[PDB]
Amino acid sequence: MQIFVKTLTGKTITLEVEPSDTIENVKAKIQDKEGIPPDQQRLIFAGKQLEDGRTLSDYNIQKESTLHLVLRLRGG
Amino acid sequence: SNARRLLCVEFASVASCDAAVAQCFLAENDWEMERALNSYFEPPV
Ligand SMILES: [K+]
Ligand SMILES: [K+]
Repeated sequence: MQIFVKTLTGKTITLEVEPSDTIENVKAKIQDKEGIPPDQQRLIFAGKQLEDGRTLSDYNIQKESTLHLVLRLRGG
Repeated sequence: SNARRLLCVEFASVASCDAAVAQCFLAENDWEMERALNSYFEPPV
């Protein structure tokens, strides 16, 4: 299924995922497609930060859901 | 400002929180929204 990941810069990233995929998996997919390191990523859904070891199903992230991607601000 | 109202709407939407909480996270972080959202989501310990 497709889900959407929307950055705070207004960019929508489309991912191909299964409900059983982990949040760690999803962050790796985002790194693959965009180059954003997983350790920078905070994925948010329904006002909650998603935990790496849980699944999309655990959060009832259904197909065509939008996650928000908040980036940690370091260095620089 | 239209900018600060927008920042508050966006914060409250991402955080699914009320407007007062959103606005005060913003104001206390120099009106820097991504920084303020990081603070909202960093777990208390
Ligand atoms: K919340
Ligand atoms: K917090």
